[PDB]
Amino acid sequence: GSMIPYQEWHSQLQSLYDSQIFHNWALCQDVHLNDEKDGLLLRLIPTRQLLLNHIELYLTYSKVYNEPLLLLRIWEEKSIDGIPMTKLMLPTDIESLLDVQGKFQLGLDTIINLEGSVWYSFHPCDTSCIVGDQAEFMSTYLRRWVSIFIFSWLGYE
Amino acid sequence: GSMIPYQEWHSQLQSLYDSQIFHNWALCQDVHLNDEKDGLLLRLIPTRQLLLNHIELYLTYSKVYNEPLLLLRIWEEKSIDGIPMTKLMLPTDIESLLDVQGKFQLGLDTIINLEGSVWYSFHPCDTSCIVGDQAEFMSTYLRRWVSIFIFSWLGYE
Ligand SMILES: [Hg+2]
Ligand SMILES: [Hg+2]
Repeated sequence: GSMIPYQEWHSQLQSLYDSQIFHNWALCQDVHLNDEKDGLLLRLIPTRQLLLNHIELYLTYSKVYNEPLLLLRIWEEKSIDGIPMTKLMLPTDIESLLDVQGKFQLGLDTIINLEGSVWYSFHPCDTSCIVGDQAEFMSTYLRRWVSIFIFSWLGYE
Repeated sequence: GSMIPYQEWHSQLQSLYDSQIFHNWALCQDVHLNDEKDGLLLRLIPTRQLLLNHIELYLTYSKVYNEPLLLLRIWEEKSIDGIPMTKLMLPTDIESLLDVQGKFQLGLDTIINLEGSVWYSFHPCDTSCIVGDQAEFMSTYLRRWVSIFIFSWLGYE
């Protein structure tokens, strides 16, 4: 693990949102900042290999672990009896959709339930990669975290 | 959170098991150390508020967060059409059982899937109360954690 304090997360999250980085990301359909500005929902544009899908990322702060928490869910279209239908993708399939690159998902399967909605805790790696010995680089934590936890499996380009 | 490295967790867990603190605990039906001595299963004696329940606690280590995880599930006997039957308890009720006495859970509702079994990750609070400050008390740390995460809502006896 790592630690970034909440005040630092809050600030960097607003700064990131303001930067327009997600707004000008061509992948990204729309961006939303929660009321507390604690959290950010990204909706990716329709993707087939990355029968179309729609990917949702909820960027949040875990107050228990003091680290960002990336919540994942995916809408899949599926032909049922010849009829196109939409369902929420099941985790084991999310595990296939992805590893095809980044074959490793860390730790234990973890479903986060948000007011009735089911999300996947996304953990390709240990967030401790992001910090150095002395925490010198704290100011860019979130930005670099984005590169590792998001851009790495969904290319900016 | 307050991180503890796997080496120290592993030692203290095996050490905790040795003290027989769980074996002589009145509430405890049985204690099992997983094959790797990584994790510890506690089955508790039949209770209702402390047709009866059966509570299971799995003490494990998160490599993602470098913190212990208390995994929790509960067998409740319900009377269905007049016939006693058992079921795994729903999280809302696990809350309304624990949450009433009392009284808290931090963060989002987290479900953990172990080889198909469903566990509710139990966080009465952040672990940042357990250590810090050059950590002269690190060695205890699992013992403090047990006091805060387990004995607080169960009661040592
Ligand atoms: Hg990493
Ligand atoms: Hg605490």
